[PDB]
Amino acid sequence: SVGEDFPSEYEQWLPVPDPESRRRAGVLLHPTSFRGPHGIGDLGEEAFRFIDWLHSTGCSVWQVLPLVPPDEGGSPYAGQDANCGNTLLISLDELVKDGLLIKDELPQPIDADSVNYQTANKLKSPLITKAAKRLIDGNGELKSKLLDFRNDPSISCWLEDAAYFAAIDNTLNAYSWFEWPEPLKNRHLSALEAIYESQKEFIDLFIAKQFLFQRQWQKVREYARRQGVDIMGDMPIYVGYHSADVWANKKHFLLNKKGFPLLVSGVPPDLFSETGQLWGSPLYDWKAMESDQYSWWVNRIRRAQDLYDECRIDHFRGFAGFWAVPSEAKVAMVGRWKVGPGKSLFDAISKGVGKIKIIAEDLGVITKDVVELRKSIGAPGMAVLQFAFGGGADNPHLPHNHEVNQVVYSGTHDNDTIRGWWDTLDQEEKSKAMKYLSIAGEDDISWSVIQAAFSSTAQTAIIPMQDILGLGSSARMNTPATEVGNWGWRIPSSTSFDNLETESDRLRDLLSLYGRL
Amino acid sequence: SVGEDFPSEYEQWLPVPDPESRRRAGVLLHPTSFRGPHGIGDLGEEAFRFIDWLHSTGCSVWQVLPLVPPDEGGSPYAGQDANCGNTLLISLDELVKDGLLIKDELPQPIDADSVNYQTANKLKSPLITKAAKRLIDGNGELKSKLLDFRNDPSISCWLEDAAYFAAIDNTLNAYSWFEWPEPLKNRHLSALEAIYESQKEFIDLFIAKQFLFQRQWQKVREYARRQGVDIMGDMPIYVGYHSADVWANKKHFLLNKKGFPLLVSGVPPDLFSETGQLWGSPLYDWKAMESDQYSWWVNRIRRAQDLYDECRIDHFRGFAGFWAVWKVGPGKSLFDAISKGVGKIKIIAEDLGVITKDVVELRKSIGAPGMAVLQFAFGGGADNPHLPHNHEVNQVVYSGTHDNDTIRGWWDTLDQEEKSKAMKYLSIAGEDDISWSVIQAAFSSTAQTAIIPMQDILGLGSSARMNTPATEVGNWGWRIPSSTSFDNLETESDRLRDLLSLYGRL
Ligand SMILES: C[C@H]1O[C@H](O[C@H]2[C@H](O)[C@@H](O)[C@@H](O[C@H]3[C@H](O)[C@@H](O)[C@@H](O)O[C@@H]3CO)O[C@@H]2CO)[C@H](O)[C@@H](O)[C@@H]1N[C@H]1C=C(CO)[C@@H](O[C@H]2O[C@H](CO)[C@@H](O[C@H]3O[C@H](CO)[C@@H](O[C@H]4O[C@H](CO)[C@@H](O)[C@H](O)[C@H]4O)[C@H](O)[C@H]3O)[C@H](O)[C@H]2O)[C@H](O)[C@H]1O
Ligand SMILES: *[C@@H]1O[C@H](CO)[C@@H](O[C@H]2O[C@H](CO)[C@@H](O[C@H]3O[C@H](CO)[C@@H](O[C@H]4O[C@H](CO)[C@@H](O)[C@H](O)[C@H]4O)[C@H](O)[C@H]3O)[C@H](O)[C@H]2O)[C@H](O)[C@H]1O
Ligand SMILES: OC[C@H]1O[C@H](O[C@H]2[C@H](O)[C@@H](O)[C@@H](O[C@H]3[C@H](O)[C@@H](O)[C@H](O)O[C@@H]3CO)O[C@@H]2CO)[C@H](O)[C@@H](O)[C@@H]1O
Repeated sequence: SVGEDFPSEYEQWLPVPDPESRRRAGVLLHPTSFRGPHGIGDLGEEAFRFIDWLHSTGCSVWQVLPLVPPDEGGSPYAGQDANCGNTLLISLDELVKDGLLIKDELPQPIDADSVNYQTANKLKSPLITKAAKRLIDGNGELKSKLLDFRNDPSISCWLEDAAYFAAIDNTLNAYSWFEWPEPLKNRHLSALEAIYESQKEFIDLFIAKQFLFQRQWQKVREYARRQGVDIMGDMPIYVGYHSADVWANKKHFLLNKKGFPLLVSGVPPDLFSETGQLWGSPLYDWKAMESDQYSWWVNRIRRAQDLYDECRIDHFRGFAGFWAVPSEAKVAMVGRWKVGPGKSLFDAISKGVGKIKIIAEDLGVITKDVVELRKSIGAPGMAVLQFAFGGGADNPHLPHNHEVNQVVYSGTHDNDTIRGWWDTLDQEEKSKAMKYLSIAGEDDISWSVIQAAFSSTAQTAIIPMQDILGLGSSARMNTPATEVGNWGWRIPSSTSFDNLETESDRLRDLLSLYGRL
Repeated sequence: SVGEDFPSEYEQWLPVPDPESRRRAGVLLHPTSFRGPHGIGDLGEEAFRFIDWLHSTGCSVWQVLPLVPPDEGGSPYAGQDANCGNTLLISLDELVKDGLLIKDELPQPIDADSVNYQTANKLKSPLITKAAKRLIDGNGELKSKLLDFRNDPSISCWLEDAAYFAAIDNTLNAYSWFEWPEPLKNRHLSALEAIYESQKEFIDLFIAKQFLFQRQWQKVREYARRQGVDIMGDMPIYVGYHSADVWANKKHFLLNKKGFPLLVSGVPPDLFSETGQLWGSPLYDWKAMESDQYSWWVNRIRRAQDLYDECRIDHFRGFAGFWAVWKVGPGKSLFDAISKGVGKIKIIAEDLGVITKDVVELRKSIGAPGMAVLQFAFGGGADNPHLPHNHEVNQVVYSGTHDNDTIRGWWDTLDQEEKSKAMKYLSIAGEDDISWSVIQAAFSSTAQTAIIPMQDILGLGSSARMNTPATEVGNWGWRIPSSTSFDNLETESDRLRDLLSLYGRL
């Protein structure tokens, strides 16, 4: 105590940085974008080569979009199921390594500069099915793992429903489950038993395909972990109407007596559309969900825990307040803001799954409740440099207004590439940006913005692969409020991870400089 | 209620920035550096002109060094008293406004490119005395304010002791109070009464001089406030042995039975000296101070409150642990006592050097901001805390302090490894404007407050350096060149304002 002598080497009693505060960087790249011969990226060789490339840069995070079966436009954010994997990500070459295909069965390569889901489906699906058929017919080690997977209660609580939904959908010629006969529509037990008898093989194959996705995704994840790379997944806030999630959990969505949505999702007039984004997903009956401690949402997060080290929460503002549009409407601009579940949801998640690493996508209309909700759960938010040059110096996306507990992006999958953005940028905004940023040639504008993200105080900086490749507007992943021509971008067939040492070295130099290695 | 509609105005329910988080900037400039004819800067017209200039830039903070009577080398950090003002900062022209001098009594101007304290003393002190004499001899409104000042208990708790110490020091031919005869050394009551009778005039004049400093300083401070400018002072953690503070409060310092120290202050081998800085000040008996709720330190802060909006604490680490030529400091117990006695304070911790865990924890526990200095940022790796990407919000960023060379001076002698680093991190145009590159980097920081020495705004070299640590001669002398007026710095003002606008510090 006060006045007395210290021990010796008091001089070596120095502050030790907290390992959870470690500065880092990463790349945003959806696996559909990998090059290869089967019309779409997959969880095979290119994923592992990408991980190796990423590791060589010093980056320690890979962010993907939702891995759910996408809508027919390719959107991960209107998925056909909330928990299933997109089976067209399954690598045929990896099935050959597993003994479920032979090399001779692999199709002839097709050129596909961009992903066409219908072309990839026709090519891959017969061989995926044939591999699943060999799996369920076999009686050894892999079959034994299939059975563990399917009897595991944290799988079967969603996978059984998904497989029955898919089987009924295969049985019926109908637009959606709204049109289904009453016993199937409302999941009468003897109807489900009848479906099990008449569709037994389809059900066993669907389940086998989910196992194969799981298996291959987990190999990619462990390989990333072996190379010092965390994977950040993405949890879309809404699911599509035509899904097992809505059909099997009707009471938990805002549907009428006949199962039709009263209200659908979106946002009011914004940057991307002067009539708003009319997403058109069904909405959650949050009060009903509260009555069984949000178990559907809890199950979702438990699933995400199993796939990802960390998870982005899409449209995070929607848990404080959400935009609700009448279901008959043709534009989002007529609508009401409604009260979200708030912290009560995250308390339920904590109680059910324990410790989670979540990233709030807090972009959009950010009201006081949104900020307070984010702070109350300790989650980092986002900054996007492409938004930084409207308004004045109080713009939160400007570097000097960044926070430590935050993730900085050059842009997301919703934004144009940096070059594309620069190219159409308003002159007032462009002249601003020239003052803040360190710009050499306009060819390398993407690198100027990348450097600005890396120089930030934000703990994590994430760059889309398109910007590392210096690509233009044609490489944009998604344009919000458009219905066609999205989610198709692929790494050009000529660009290999072997041909990107210059880019790797340049990233590593910037990470070294800004203490992100 | 979950599920319900929100009210109509929901989209406009936007976060309002917290006013206590407001980003700002300022200038470090000691008043001795102002131009003028009397051999030293003062609290007259240049201080007001500087405030007006500073306001036009968008800056909202002015940082000074300690305003105490300095040592004979000019150092504010080995002051002759912890609470008195440096009377050579008194403006003679302001005394003429007050009726205490006439214009005809003012001395002929002397050219002094730098402050010489002996030259300034010989010039100014006789007239300051003559003014103080006219004050104490007068009746009327100014005399009435002198009496209020001296009877105010938050003045007299330090000023009485300071005036008696100075009177005895004037009476005696002695090295220090250690050599004083016992009754004066040890403040025997009948000795102090005797001194009051035999030095009454000196004592009244000393007090009058402190009133005139207070008066002029408070006008400067109220003018700054009217122009939106906060003043940040500074205090050394230690005071010199030969001071009223030690002599009148012996029990509170680490002295033997005869009043001699035993333990003195400093810190080990560092950047500025391979044998360390041996400051040699006496040290606090912290346990004894705890026994009267740290009243000496509390009085000190109360005085700093009176002079400054905010205050830097030099060698803040010394409150967690101090080197005695390592011992346990008083820690948070001291700041709790300050809070209880004075209420809310705005303190800035000088947390520079090799600092230990307890220092960081202490600083965080009282909510005080620490420092980043850009001149230190380019040694070691990317974990260097002075690099912008490692700055914190609750922090004060400097290009450099009064202890560092100017940016141009620093750039000029900089090690090549460090220089090549700095070129990668900073935005540099011409080397002539290296000071502006570093100023821009400070302004772009996430740190809430950025402070730039006036020398760097003027783009000056090593000859304008204020102080070289561990040197005994040639410090504290810099003055703004006689040709540079605040009227003639519009380009510099505009450039600062453009940067503050850009980085949200207006
Ligand atoms: C996209 C993001 O939008 C919101 O934030 C925006 C904000 O609105 C902007 O103003 C701006 O804000 C910034 C300011 O501009 C700036 O000044 C400063 O202040 O900073 C602000 C940032 O804070 O930028 C932000 C961010 O981009 C949201 O708040 C934000 O959460 C959101 N991003 C994520 C959320 C979703 C929603 O799940 C994702 O949406 C995407 O997926 C949708 C669903 O697929 C898609 O909808 C389109 O496509 C549908 C088909 O898939 C289509 O559906 C119809 O047609 C189908 C057949 O064709 C049929 O089956 C359906 O039944 C039909 O309804 C929809 O009509 C169509 O809209 C979205 O377009 C797509 O973006 C995001 O990807 C997430 O990242
Ligand atoms: C933060 O605080 C430090 C506190 O020292 C500031 O340091 C500056 O001011 C110091 C003086 O107050 C300088 O110390 C040097 O000069 C001292 C005397 O001025 C030296 O002390 C020795 O010499 C004096 C003669 O005046 C003797 O009377 C003393 O007994 C004897 O110890 C001292 O050794 C020497 O280091 C220092 O260089 C300055 O940097 C600092 O500026 C603040 O930021
Ligand atoms: O009077 C000057 C101050 O002296 C003490 O702090 C000094 C250090 O002694 C000195 O080593 C140097 O430290 C910096 C170091 O050079 C740099 O590599 C490192 O990254 O940062 C250090 C700063 O935190 O400079 C400081 C500050 O001038 C003393 O502690 C202080 O009270 C005095 O004001």
